[PDB]
Amino acid sequence: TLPKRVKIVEVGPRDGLQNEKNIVSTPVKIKLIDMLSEAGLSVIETTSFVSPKWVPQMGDHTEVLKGIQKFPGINYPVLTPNLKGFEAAVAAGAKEVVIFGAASELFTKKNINCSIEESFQRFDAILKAAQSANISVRGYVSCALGCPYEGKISPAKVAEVTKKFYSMGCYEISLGDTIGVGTPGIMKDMLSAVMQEVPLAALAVHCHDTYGQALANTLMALQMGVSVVDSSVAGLGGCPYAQGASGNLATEDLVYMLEGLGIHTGVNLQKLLEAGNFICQALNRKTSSKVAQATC
Amino acid sequence: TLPKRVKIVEVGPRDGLQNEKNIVSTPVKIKLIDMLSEAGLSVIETTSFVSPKWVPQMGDHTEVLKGIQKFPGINYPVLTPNLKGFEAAVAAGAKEVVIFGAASELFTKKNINCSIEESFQRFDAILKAAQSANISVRGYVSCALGCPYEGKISPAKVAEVTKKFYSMGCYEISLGDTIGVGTPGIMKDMLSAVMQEVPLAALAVHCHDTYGQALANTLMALQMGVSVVDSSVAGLGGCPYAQGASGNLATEDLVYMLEGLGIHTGVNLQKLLEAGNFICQALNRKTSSKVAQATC
Ligand SMILES: CC(C)(COP(=O)(O)OP(=O)(O)OC[C@H]1O[C@@H](n2cnc3c(N)ncnc32)[C@H](O)[C@@H]1OP(=O)(O)O)[C@@H](O)C(=O)NCCC(=O)NCCSC(=O)C[C@@H](O)CC(=O)O
Ligand SMILES: O=C(O)CC(O)CC(=O)O
Ligand SMILES: [Mg+2]
Ligand SMILES: [Mg+2]
Repeated sequence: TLPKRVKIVEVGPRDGLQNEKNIVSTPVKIKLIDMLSEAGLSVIETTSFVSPKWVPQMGDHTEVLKGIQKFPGINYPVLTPNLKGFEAAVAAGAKEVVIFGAASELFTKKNINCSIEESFQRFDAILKAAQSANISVRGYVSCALGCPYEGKISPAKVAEVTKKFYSMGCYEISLGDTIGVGTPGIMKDMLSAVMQEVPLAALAVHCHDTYGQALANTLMALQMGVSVVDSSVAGLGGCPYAQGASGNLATEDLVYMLEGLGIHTGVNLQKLLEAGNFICQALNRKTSSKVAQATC
Repeated sequence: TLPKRVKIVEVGPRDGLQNEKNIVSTPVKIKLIDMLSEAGLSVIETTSFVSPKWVPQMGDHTEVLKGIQKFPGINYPVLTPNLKGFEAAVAAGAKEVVIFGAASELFTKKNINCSIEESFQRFDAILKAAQSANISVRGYVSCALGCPYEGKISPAKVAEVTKKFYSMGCYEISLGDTIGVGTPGIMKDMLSAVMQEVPLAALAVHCHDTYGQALANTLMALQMGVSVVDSSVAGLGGCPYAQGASGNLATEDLVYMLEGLGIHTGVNLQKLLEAGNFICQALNRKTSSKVAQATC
């Protein structure tokens, strides 16, 4: 049955902003993160130390990590694609880093020319450098509920790659529905396989609402026992491998369900909707949070 | 657990259209229903024989029911408040009628003008005449998961009114979250008290997505046993009592879940999307269906 409390992992400033059409100034990014920190979130994905040549929406990763207020207890994990970035994150003050993989071969090759195993070496380097450095590492396993190339993905595979992630060092893995094509049935089947090899407390869910399935899939996870789920503020985000629809689950909409369920989150909805409205104006877009819409 | 098959009640032409700003021509409605019929739905709430005063978007109710094609095996229920409306439906050919109440006292006042027991008089009349004629009768219990005027609504109070409707002659009753403020836990409590008084086959759910909870509340109903749910085409409709936000559960996003769940619905999603695109343009709006947005 449902957990007494859930740790929400806010990805609005990295997963969300990275996949947004308009860009925002550094001071806006910092303001947004500061609002999210004050909103109550205990973990906020701050940026990604990635080569500006590739993803330029994150080019201010250095100045954004040193400019935000480090609230007591809150975590500000950053993405580090490679040793070089992980090196930049460290020297910039990061105390937890995130790495991303996939339970799909075609997806990995079309995004890094390396088979699913070839990708572990690279991560291995970071996980070795992070341990001696005493820095935590979170993992991402996309295509958990399906792939835009291979299509259906065997639960078995998702589990294999997650186990490899957990045993390799990651204290937590985010099983993500990158293209948002999963339905409660798949979430269940996928999670069942994973729980056999990886201890529940280390599991997280990252569902995109590309087809209106994010919340329902998330609920199924909670029923399975997962206690941590990712979400973007105003539903910011989006997937490059999915048409014009939406991206990440709307945090304001998740905490709403969680509160009706009497599940502790420690988040202040009102202060959160405020952060959502803020970033949305600075981005000249309309929120994708239904809760936010029913309040305006 | 989940049912093998689910009867989707399409309320786009009625619930969805009645709660929309821009009104439509009689021939558009007729084409929307005809298109829905082709999409595969087995029941399409056609219209409402109600005063053109209270709701004029439903004024063309007689000619509408008369002009729509009557696809074989597909039901076309119509709303009937007083006996005046019902005795006007049988004339127009109606084979099934929909009486509509609410567990909320304060709400009943504003919708059908009278109180709860004063609505049991009116309905008893309708259910009497309909039985000795073979005219099925469905009922709506608004505020099933709360009221916009009374706030919290008791699960037993909703079990009371549902029992009554079922004890008079309603072959089926639709419990609705008129303002979409429900969360899985509340749906589960409500459905529970109700299943004590009324059998499961006569139960249905009508969730609004104002707060983005509709599909999740629905899934709780499915896990609870219910096998017939209400939804509206392009997510047509709205919360007239709440801010200008989402209305009904998008029929397309619902069949997307059910199909991924391997549940039989009998609907051809491609044609459903077409009907959705048709009325959305007639209404000049954008679809609220996430699946439609992801489809192109
Ligand atoms: C007549 C009532 C008793 C009111 O009483 P009142 O108006 O005070 O006087 P009356 O003597 O009863 O007569 C009323 C006036 O109406 C005329 N009249 C009576 N019956 C009819 C009829 N069938 N068709 C046309 N006119 C009629 C009559 O000739 C007279 O008119 P004139 O020719 O002007 O002299 C009432 O039935 C009504 O008008 N109701 C309006 C309907 C409404 O608001 N429906 C919403 C859909 S439900 C939802 O969205 C939730 C669902 O989705 C679930 C979920 O998700 O939550
Ligand atoms: O969408 C995600 O969650 C992962 C990102 O696209 C990975 C990246 O660009 O580094
Ligand atoms: Mg993502
Ligand atoms: Mg309704």
